Amino acid sequence: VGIRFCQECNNMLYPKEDKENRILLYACRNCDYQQEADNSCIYVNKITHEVDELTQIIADVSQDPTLPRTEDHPCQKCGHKEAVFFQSHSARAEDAMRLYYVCTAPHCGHRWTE
Amino acid sequence: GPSSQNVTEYVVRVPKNTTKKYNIMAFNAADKVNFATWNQARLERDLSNKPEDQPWLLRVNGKSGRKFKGIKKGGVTENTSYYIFTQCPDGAFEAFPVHNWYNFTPLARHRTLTAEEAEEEWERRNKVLNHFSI
Amino acid sequence: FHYKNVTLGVPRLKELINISKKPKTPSLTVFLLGQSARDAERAKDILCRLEHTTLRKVTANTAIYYDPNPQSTVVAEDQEWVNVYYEMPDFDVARISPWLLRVELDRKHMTDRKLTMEQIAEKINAGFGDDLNCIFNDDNAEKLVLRIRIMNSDENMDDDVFLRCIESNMLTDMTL
Amino acid sequence: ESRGFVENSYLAGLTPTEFFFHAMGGREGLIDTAVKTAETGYIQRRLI
Amino acid sequence: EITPDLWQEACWIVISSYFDEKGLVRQQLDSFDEFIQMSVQRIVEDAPPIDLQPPRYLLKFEQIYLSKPTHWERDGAPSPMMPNEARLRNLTYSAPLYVDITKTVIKEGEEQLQTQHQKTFIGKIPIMLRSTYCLLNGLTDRDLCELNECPLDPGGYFIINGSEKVLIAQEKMATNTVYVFAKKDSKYAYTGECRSCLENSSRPTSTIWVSMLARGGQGAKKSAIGQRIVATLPYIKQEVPIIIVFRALGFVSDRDILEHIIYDFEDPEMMEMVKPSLDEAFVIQEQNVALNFIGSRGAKPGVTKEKRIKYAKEVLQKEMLPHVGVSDFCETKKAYFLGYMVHRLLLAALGRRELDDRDHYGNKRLDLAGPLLAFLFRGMFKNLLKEVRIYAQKFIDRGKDFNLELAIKTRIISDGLKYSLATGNWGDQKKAHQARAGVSQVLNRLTFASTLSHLRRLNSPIGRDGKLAKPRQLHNTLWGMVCPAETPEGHAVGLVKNLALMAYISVGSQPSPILEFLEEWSMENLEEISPAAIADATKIFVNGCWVGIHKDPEQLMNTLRKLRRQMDIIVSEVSMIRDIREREIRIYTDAGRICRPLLIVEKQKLLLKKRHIDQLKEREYNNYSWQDLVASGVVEYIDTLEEETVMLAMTPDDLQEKEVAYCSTYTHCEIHPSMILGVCASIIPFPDHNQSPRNTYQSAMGKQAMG
Amino acid sequence: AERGELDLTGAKQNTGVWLVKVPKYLSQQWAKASGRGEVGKLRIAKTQGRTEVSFTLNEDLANEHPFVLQSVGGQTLTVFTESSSDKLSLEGIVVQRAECRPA
Ligand SMILES: [Zn+2]
Ligand SMILES: [Zn+2]
Repeated sequence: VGIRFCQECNNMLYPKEDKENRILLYACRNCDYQQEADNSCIYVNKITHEVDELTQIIADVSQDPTLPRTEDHPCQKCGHKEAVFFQSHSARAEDAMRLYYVCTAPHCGHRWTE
Repeated sequence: GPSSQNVTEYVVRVPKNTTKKYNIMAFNAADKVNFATWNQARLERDLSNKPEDQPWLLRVNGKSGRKFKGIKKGGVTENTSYYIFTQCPDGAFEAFPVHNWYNFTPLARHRTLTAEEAEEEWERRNKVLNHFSI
Repeated sequence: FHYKNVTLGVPRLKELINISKKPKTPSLTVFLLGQSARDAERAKDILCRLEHTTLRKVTANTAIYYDPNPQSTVVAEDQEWVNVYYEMPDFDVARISPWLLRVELDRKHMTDRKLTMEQIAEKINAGFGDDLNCIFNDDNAEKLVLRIRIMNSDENMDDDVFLRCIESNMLTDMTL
Repeated sequence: ESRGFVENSYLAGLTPTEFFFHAMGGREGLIDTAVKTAETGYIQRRLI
Repeated sequence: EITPDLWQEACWIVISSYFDEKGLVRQQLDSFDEFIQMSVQRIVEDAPPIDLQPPRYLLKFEQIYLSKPTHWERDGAPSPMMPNEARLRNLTYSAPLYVDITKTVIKEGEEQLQTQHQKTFIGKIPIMLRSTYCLLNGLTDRDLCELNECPLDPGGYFIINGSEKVLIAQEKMATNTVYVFAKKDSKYAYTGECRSCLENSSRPTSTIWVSMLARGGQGAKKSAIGQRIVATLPYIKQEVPIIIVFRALGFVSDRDILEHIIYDFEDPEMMEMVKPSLDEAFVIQEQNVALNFIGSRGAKPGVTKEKRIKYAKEVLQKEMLPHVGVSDFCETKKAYFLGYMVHRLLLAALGRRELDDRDHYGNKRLDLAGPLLAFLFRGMFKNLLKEVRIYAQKFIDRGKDFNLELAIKTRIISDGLKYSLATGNWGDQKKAHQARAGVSQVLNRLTFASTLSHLRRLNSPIGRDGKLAKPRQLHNTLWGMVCPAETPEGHAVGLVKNLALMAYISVGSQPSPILEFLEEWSMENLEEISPAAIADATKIFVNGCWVGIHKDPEQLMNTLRKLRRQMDIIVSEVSMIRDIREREIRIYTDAGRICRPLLIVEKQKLLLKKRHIDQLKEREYNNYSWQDLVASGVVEYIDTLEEETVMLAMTPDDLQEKEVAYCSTYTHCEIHPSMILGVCASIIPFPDHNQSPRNTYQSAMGKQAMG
Repeated sequence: AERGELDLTGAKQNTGVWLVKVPKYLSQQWAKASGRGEVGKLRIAKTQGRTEVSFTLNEDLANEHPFVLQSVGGQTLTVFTESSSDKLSLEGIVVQRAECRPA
């Protein structure tokens, strides 16, 4: 799923097929450095696009003076009783009125939806 | 250890003259070059530009060794001079001025290519894509 | 601005006064005859049959694997139903082509339109040619998977570029 | 409150964040009248 | 010490301090004093000498002087002209212009003979009334009446052939920033833009796109690889793939290219998108053949090879992103910025950041009299040097000698400015077809409030009949900086606009003293850093140029701010934005941004204690005024961009009380919400009781009332 | 023995050198180096959790500069020379980089 760079000329390693041992070989097209593939899959295309933005929001958003705050929902990892919540603010806005939270305690940065 | 509790004081001199100009030769760490493998080297100003401005050409190991091209940095003493500090047998420090900064990078010897040939290849490949469709 | 989308007022007047071949919002009011005109289920199914459904509206993801033999199955679960296929294997006449395509399906948009894998796999095989092979699961399972292989009768045209070309052609061109 | 519901009247007066919105709505109508007059002076004339 | 519910008389005592010092037409008077103290000295000083040739000669200009406006009588006796005679006798109010020229002859004739002619006459510049260079500067009412002048006249206009001309501020799209749009009609699925200009030194402004082709390209195998990122450089005919123009700067390897464009290699979704960009630039894999590829299609197709490799060298060096650096060195910066321009184009395709807005009023700049006359003075100083050569060569081939007092055609600058101002078309006399019209119209003197409402007027340069509504509708960002009710009807609805009462336009400054502070506050430069220490750092921009990174921004920010609050290193008109999410920091110092003062709020209380009021109602014999109020850190100018990272309260006694409250982190507070109206719309009693279109009619109707 | 021949001795000796950034005004003071070229003395104090280096001007040169140590990681640095006899030599590899800042 990732990418492979040549170890000699630092370029993009293409996948190739050899008719001897039935194993995927990654080859270069400037030099001919070789090696075998460990996962033996090339292409993947996610159309659902249901990526949870809990992996994209940053912990320093709790320094924003223009975001609402809450005393109801406390943090689990530290027990702080003050959070700051917001919406998806991104694409995939068909049914996007969820409410992600971020703890505001210094050096906690814990994030969670509900 | 001495890096923690180590203490000392040494004299610094800045000689108004030197027997040789001092330059910096910089390598990418990512290459992790084993200098021990350098049995010999040749070092000459690059010939594409056909002197003091010339980029360097480094040829490791005489006849059979690696090759790098060194390109001069834009500036070296535009705001602050760079000094080489060396330890002497008397413990005192000696400082040497950096004359220039050259950037050294690795070279790909294998392969040989043509412009007209490459363009011609591109059209045929482009054409093959449009042929035999549906 | 204040009232579907139908143009009124001045721009529809200047669409009728000339004969503009692309009106800005054309429509087509559809009446019904028999039992479909009274019950809601039949009318809904008729609407689903009429409205255009491309294949990418009922897909989840497409993932090109590398199985040189169908008995390897680097995919961690799919040895069961291709082992059901391995009880009687068919179409190994020329060779076995290693490059595979694999579509997951979303059952909300699938069961919304009363479709199944048998008429999709009927359409994407009878209609394209015989250049592919379309195997699929049983409807007992939760996930809907259909594996697609290229035809071996050409290998007896690099098939990675070719198989990605038919992967990005079958997602847009199928008209179910 | 945040998006334009003017809950006062013309006799109780308007708050600032509400007079600005009422100015936006009245502005759109003024633009429409100017554009409409230009359209009128042509379509009808061509038909005659 | 606090101010409880004495507020209604306290807010009107700081507003009085504002207008007693600034006035209502400081907009016009401050951009002129700038154009004539700095922007004119730099133009002649930063001009190439005219070395010319056997012997050869030197000429270079050093210093500029001016004298008070003067009129030459019929028999050649000068005398200072007062602004009144200029109106009666249909004169023109202008001042003569001098310069120092030095001339050295270089013939290596065992002696370098130099000589200079100081205070050489050049031409005459118009003078804006009541400036620092007028005859009415700093006079008292007993003397203003003695010259038959009105003590209430605001000033800020020119007198040209008897008439009274006024310059209209023109709008303009902001420069040196990246904007991402989406043209839904053409081949492109996304587009970026960056108009660059190297610090007021270039007649044109080079613009560069970074496109991306459409997905539904009806084809065979382009179907499989996907869209290819393209670029449309200036001064070339054909589109160019981006990997090619990357290699023309060095960086031939594809591990080094893909670290300027992607800043973290744990992201497979983005790397998949840049993969089909390498496949088409794979066969051309070295520097010199790349320069030939772009060098093959220019304004001149190269017949030989070395000229193309030469031609492609400077166009990629002096026309590509001139705002970053124009020197032939420091080409690692042009690579990072071109990488950031592409890294930002992908984020708009994965749907991780929203597209930019065209009419968002934080992306606009205003051209006052300063940045308008300076643009017109360049094209006429080059035109004056282009014709000292033509007179020197014709006169030195015969080898006689040289004389310069006869080379200078003085009618070039005098009649050049006076023409375009008097007639309006912003161009040249033989160029009455290529110029922008509508500038410099005649002052309106029907009633005294029709005069003030003319010296404060903007103008968006879009067409006057286009039916597109989005450049005409009222935008949310006009709060407090443009009057919402005042606009004319007809065909120019929403195209000309008047600015609010306290709105203040910036004049500009040099970014030198902030850069020298930033480097000593632990900011890593771009060169001496590894591209893997860039994922958790906040890129620091200054004036449009990427100038480093930082690893602890929140302490940098509230250190930059508390310096501006008390005005040590940074002047009060710079704006400093920080967006937490996109993880960067921007700083601006240029001219054209529009500001307005606000009240600074600490934890939940105002910073304006009663001690500031009981000593501000005494300005008459205390010498304590608006300036001593800014320099004490209780008010602050807030730009439009900076106004998106702020939380405002509309009134102290009512919004800053602890309760079950709306917010609790208020950062600023307004002075009085009645300063959001223009000049002609603030004479209406109870304007918050009328229907909205009614307030628009009167503001366009009190301009034609007799008085 | 050739013009384009580079001496590798320093490198092969693994010779180390130190790199220090110095302001021009100080460097202008240094062009007036006292005596043969002496400019002052360097003081180095290391503790269990803190290390301090500074330089003090020669009393003659005067008529404390703390050092900021900078990393040399990410890029290998070595020093190479050109004699007045145009002979070429590699003196060493850079083992330290630093910057002089006022106090
Ligand atoms: Zn390779
Ligand atoms: Zn927490």
